[PDB]
Amino acid sequence: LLTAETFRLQFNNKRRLRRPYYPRKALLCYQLTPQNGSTPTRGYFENKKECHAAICFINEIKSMGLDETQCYQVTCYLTWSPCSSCAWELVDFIKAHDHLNLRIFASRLYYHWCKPQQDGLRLLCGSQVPVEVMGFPEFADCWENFVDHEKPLSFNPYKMLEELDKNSRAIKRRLDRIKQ
Amino acid sequence: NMAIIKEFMRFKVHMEGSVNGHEFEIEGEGEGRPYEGTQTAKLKVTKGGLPFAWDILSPQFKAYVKHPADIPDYLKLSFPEGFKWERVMNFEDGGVVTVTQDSSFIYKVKLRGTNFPSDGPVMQKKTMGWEASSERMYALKGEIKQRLKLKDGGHYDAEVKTTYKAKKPVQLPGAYNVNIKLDITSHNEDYTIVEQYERAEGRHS
RNA sequence: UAAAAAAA
RNA sequence: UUUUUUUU
Ligand SMILES: [Zn+2]
Repeated sequence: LLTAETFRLQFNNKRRLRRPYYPRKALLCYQLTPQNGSTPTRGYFENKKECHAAICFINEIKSMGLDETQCYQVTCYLTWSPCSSCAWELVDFIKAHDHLNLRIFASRLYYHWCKPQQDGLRLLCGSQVPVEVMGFPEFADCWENFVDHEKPLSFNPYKMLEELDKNSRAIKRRLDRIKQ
Repeated sequence: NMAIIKEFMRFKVHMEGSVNGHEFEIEGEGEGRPYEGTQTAKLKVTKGGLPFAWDILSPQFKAYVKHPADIPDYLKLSFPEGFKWERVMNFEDGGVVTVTQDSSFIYKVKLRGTNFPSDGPVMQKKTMGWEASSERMYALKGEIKQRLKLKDGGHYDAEVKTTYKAKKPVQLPGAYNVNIKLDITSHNEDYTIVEQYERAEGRHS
């Protein structure tokens, strides 16, 4: 339940951004895929009032009602990479549920460019959750899946194709050099 | 197949058409990703610069459909030889459109449109783009009950029947349905310079 | 005052 | 979302 404009307003993030200065917020998009009966659920979480979308989505999965029998391959396409503390909350919530396997794909490597958020997401890609930045498909996946692809179109048909490619080309090599 | 059909490929298209006796030609170049189901195309009118709606030409641009790995991609395997396809579109007000096309990328199209009413939504340009239409596939045949949006409300319906035949025999797949969405990304006032975007993905029936 | 690119 | 460097 997103807007086509909001997609590029929050997911598209270049090295030097657009004409308005830093009008950017954090979003998360959880795609829970129960493969038992092929019963998928989807949802977006804005960075709410002093509770990062990771914690909000954790509490959503908590208070929604889980099924301890089967395993879930949950993908999560988020705009801005999670910070240090919520990443550790995420890995502690994932260690308590062995029936969960999570993939994290971010659009931009959001952090305070200090030390804590460097290894805060290095434990994920090395212990439980393969964390890589978005490329072409995961954007194209999150584009029509989460953001409503209904009748109207807010003049963003393929403008992302070049911006998604720039973001991939730069930040994916950045994240690979970080993981290495 | 994957070694010759790279994840990014361009094409050139030449179309000769005649609508209600008005002859024209269109030259275009495009680019996209065949395995991800996205493509964009830029067209230019070279003759007759069009007295009719451009939307009747958009559904004619199919080798860029995303197929799962466990589903044989019938259209991709036809290359490098290519394929052909012939389409008949009968509009509800008597308009008829017959299209033939060869794909080898090099596309050669021959189009003939006849019996369009002078006060109909096609010749009067009262259309607002095509609605989403799920085409069920089962040579390969495809039938569409397509709906064209009207400016004043309602829909403008048409029956489309297309036959796709590959130049080389390959394994035919089972029953499936393809979700397709086409968008006009940019156009001038007289629709002489048009860019189009297409997304297509197959699903089990 | 615009914009291309790279490092932590 | 904060720094450092090169070029037009
Ligand atoms: Zn956080």
